[PDB]
Amino acid sequence: QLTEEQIAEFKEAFSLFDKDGDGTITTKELGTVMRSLGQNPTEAELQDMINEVDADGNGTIDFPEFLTMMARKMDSEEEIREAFRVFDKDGNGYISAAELRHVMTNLGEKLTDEEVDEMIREADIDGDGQVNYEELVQMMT
Amino acid sequence: FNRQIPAAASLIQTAWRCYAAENPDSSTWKIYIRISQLREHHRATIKVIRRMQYFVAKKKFQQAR
Ligand SMILES: [Ca+2]
Ligand SMILES: [Ca+2]
Repeated sequence: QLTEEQIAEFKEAFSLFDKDGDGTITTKELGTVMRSLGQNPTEAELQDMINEVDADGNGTIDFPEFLTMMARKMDSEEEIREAFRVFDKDGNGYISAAELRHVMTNLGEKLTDEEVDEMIREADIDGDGQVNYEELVQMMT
Repeated sequence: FNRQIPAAASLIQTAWRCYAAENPDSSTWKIYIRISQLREHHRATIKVIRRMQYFVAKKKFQQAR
């Protein structure tokens, strides 16, 4: 299924990034949007974001490349699963809510406590603080 | 000391933040402090930005391995 209401929404979404109207998203325009939202990204971050979507390597993002990027779904579930394993010390398939919150809020992108709560509230099964992270891999996919 | 530990974290957070954003009422929306009120044009660009960040965090994880 290749939706059509979605193409419209994506058209509108592309426009917010392509201030020009020249049919192209450049890193400058992408940092313009991010900075307006309160983010201070580095051009290494901006270029990495363009590189992931710029499928023809010409250094910018045109609308069909945008479409591809939005049109993707998530198997990326084994990479996420492997990501969790890096923190499953016991190899049990579990991470303690205390350890989850600790690595989530202090490494990488640094989630907020409420954000982490939503994770814990979503995948506890047993209400004893043992986060079944296969349930998360499953919820996000 | 394990370049995978930071990358694995960023893959989970960005994947989660990408998933959580489909809920308009998730607490993951509360982080944009410097916005006086989230309009729906903010949400469109945030969804796009968060999908890009996940792709970057996806690739960075595979590279550390
Ligand atoms: Ca442009
Ligand atoms: Ca291009």
